[PDB]
Amino acid sequence: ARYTGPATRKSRRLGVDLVGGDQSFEKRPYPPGQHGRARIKESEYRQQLQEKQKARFSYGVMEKQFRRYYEEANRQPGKTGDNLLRILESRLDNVVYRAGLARTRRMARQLVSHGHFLVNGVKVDIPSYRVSQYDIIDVKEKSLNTLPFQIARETAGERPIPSWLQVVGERQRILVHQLPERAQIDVPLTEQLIVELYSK
Amino acid sequence: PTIQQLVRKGRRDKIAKVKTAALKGSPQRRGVCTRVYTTTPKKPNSALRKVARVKLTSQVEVTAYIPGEGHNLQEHSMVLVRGGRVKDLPGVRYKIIRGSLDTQGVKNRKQARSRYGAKKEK
Amino acid sequence: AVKIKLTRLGKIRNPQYRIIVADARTRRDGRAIEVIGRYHPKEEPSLIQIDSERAQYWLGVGAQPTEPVLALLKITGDWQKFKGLPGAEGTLKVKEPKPSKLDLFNAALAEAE
Amino acid sequence: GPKYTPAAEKPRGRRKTAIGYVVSDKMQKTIVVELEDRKSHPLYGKIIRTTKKVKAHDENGEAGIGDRVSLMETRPLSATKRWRLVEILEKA
Amino acid sequence: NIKSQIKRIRTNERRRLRNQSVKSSLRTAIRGFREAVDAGDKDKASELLHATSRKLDKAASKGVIHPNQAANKKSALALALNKL
RNA sequence: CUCGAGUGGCGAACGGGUGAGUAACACGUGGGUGAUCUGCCCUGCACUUUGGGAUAAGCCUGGGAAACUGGGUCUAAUACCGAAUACACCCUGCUGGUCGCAUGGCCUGGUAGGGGAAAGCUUUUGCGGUGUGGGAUGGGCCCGCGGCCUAUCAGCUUGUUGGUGGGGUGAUGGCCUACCAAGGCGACGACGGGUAGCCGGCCUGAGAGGGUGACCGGCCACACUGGGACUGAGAUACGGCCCAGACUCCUA
RNA sequence: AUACGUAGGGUCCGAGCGUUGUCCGGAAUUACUGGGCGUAAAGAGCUCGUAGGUGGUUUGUCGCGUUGUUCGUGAAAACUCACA
Repeated sequence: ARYTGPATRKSRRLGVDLVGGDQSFEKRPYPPGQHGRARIKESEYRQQLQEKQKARFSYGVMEKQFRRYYEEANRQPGKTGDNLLRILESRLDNVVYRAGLARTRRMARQLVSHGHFLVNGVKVDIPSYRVSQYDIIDVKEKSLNTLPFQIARETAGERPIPSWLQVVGERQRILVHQLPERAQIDVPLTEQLIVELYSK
Repeated sequence: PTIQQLVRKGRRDKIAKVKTAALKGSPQRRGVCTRVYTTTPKKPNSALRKVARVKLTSQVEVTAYIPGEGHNLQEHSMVLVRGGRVKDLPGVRYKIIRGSLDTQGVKNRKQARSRYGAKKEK
Repeated sequence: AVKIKLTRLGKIRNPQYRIIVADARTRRDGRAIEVIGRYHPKEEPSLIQIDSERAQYWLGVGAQPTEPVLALLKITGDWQKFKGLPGAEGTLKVKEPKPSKLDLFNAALAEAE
Repeated sequence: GPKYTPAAEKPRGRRKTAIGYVVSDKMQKTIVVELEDRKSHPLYGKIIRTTKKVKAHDENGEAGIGDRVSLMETRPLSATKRWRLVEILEKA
Repeated sequence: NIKSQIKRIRTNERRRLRNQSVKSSLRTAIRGFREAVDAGDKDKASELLHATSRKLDKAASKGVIHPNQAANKKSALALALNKL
């Protein structure tokens, strides 16, 4: 369903920006706890586990929903590494986040929790919703007039909208065009390790 | 190796190498425990481990271990025996679940908190 | 004897039906000799798609549609062919036209710019 | 219409017919015939070749030991005799 | 166990009880024809075959014996006459 | 009007259950039955003529603890029993033509002899009856082939095999039966012991392979146990029956 | 005692989370794919030969095995592809 913990501790443990601008994680880059300073018994096991945990904790996705992502990626005709990154870049909250309309992944998580978004005319309170190409996207007025959402929409100096997403008016219409391409995603650390580990 | 001789006979696996013998491959059975006398583990692992012999409902007489520190079971007890593997003891391949039919969970167990029948601390 | 039947399919709240031809002594979901149609009360137009000439044959040899199956036949006008009393005509309604997959985004782009 | 309405011919035949060798032409109106098979093994691939002792009816006693004959199956003509000796082409 | 069909019980008892006498009579007629044929008398055999071809055909038209059993018996008795 | 009880149809053998049994043409995959049946639906033609006996119900009387049960009288019919026309059909005798898979198949062959039915209610959308010709679908039988283990299971076999003639069956067929003959089955594993319903499938495995027959589907077997019989188009007849035991219940 | 037990403190999962029971693979640990038998498991003490398998060079036939082809065929769901 949904996780509980914040992102700073996981950022420190996995040693990567999970908030994106976590002041406290770069304050304490070592893993949390009395022995984040203490050196770890290094293993490629740890490398792959850290990679998958970064992937899970970056987007707000959670483990059981993540495993079926790999499985369906492997079922896809293309190489599993490509398909997994494509589909993880194909989530409803991900689609609305990359448009710069949500300041956090948890922003979009709680937004789809509340029901502040609309795809093709149908309201989907389900973050696990899949948004296809050429989908019509809109934002409801009750959230539109809300003050922090007004800040998010009007101060949208956040990360730029990728070429496969297009906010095309004041209605926050994200007229999606194509799939998230490998040459266009600009993804964090790759996922070939996940494919090789899960395939065994 | 003489393909025709294969047609004559051959190609069987070696041996099942069975593990569980309570009955029915039961995820657990229940029965009456007795002979709860403590015996000795292996010499390098010098200690003493509390065990018992349980006649399960499966009509077989097996040897079960009593995990944890404290025990609640005594003679004529409805103990639930599960399969186990104790290399520390000779011929002991069973345990009794704590926080279950008869044996109360191990007192104040907190590192496991699911095993040893230690319920949630309020 | 022989009867043309409606058999149930789909999940719980939304019913669907296949128009089959079968013996009475079977159950509702036995071996269909031939699937000759399909119908769904759940969908808007109760849309029906029927193999026509096989139904013509089976009516000829003496297939006896079930009461709602016969109702569906009339809803098609098929019973107006084997019996042919007024002649066969399109009697069933249809799903509304509805836009396409591409024209939706075409209109969205036109509205946007 | 006509009082009498006709029927069909139900194209019929092809009763199993095979070449065998008469081997036990011993009992009255009775022969025993054998057949050959050559079948690839399901697992290994060593084509095995086996036989079968069918019992055939000879109303005429034409056959004899070790004759290359042909047989078509009939209706069951007795308890284990279901073959008709036709198209005889070798004796001895 | 008793359920709303003892009427069927009585109906079947009646139906299987009439056929008892019917079959006894027909079998007695057939055995009589047998003594006629074995005795070597052809006129008595011909008349008994005629009467039985009437009787068993009636019984087959009635609900006592399947149509083809009657035809089988008719042919058998007819040949028994034809050769005596 | 309505409808209990009653006669009489029809339905009830399907629809649901279980996997005990079964190692078997049981199932699946492909074919034959020239050796075959089908109430119900569809479709041709022809007929439906006519006479008579009985009963439930209804009512009276009688025995039995009950279970239940007898006698007397009456009851109508699409109920039953006499009989008549059928030739569309069947059986026989002969015989013409024709295709052959040998028995044989086709011409409702012909011929001649013989034989075989039915119904009322109801005005009411009318429903209904008989016989045959055909459809349809449901079937019944036989066979190719596929799929447990175990000689610390190698001989088994006399209605077993073949023929004959019959009885019987829907049809073939030691199916059964009288005679004749002695065959027939196996190391390509009989006959035995144990084991098990089986398949579409499902799951693992890269694949092969391996394990399962949950549920959803396809068939089969079985419905206190064991023997027997019934009917109907159709019966291991689960909520049909009798008989021999078990168990249980009631018991005059 | 970072292995026990206790605390934080960390890992991960989450209305789940671990334990037991069973099957497949990993096992090539039945080796057809895909094993070996001097010393590690494995050549009977040695002969012949029934069954069986098994085959020299060359001529013609048959096309059973074998392959090529057309069609009937393998219910639906199965499972997958594609659409809703």
